[PDB]
Amino acid sequence: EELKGHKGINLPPKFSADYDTKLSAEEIATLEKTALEMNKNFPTSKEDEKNKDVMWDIQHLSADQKKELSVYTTELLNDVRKKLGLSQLSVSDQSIKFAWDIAKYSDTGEYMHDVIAINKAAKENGFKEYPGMNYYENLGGGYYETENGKVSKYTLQESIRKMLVNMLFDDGRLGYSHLHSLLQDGKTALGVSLSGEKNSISPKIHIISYGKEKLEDSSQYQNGEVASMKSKEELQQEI
Ligand SMILES: [Mg+2]
Repeated sequence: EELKGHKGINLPPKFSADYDTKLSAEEIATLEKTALEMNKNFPTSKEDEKNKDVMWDIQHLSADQKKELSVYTTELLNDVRKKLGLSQLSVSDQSIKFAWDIAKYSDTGEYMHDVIAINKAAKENGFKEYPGMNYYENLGGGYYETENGKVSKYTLQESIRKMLVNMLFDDGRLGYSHLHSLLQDGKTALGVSLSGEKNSISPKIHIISYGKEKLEDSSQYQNGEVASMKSKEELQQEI
């Protein structure tokens, strides 16, 4: 059924884009423990069991598979952003191409942001550069493995949701940079890409997001489509 398989992130009480400064130490601990518990199980439908035998080549994805990956991720994040009254994100050919350029240029041997790769991709896609800095990428490393460069669609969707849960509710050892970035107001676009050597215990998920103020003045912006799934609360309130 639709509800048992619904992959929406369950928000804890007192959640906000800046809970790390709004809440006390004791309330932060309680929020994070609650939220990680309430999101530990990847919600699975019979469609998801079949996705376990859909194998994706992370360095060979089709245009449709790239768009699916970005839409899946943007739906989950937009569900949280809409609850917090933040701007909703689009997926476009522009956001996908930018993300996959970052992935292609990123050093597969490197665990941290590849700022040279991000700025090179930015310049070629008409975005502003920030030499030595990264204001485009949230990176998840070590959430999955590539066998001959391949990984199931199920595994990628499972890893992406776990990555978002960890960035929204367990980001304190990284100073909440990912919490703040994923929930930054005024963002309008997201793309998701993947990188890694064929046989890697360290392939990556690149979440690329921005607003139109990151484009150079002359650069063409693509509105694309706002990714929106029905919320669990909307679905429950229908019944
Ligand atoms: Mg990161």
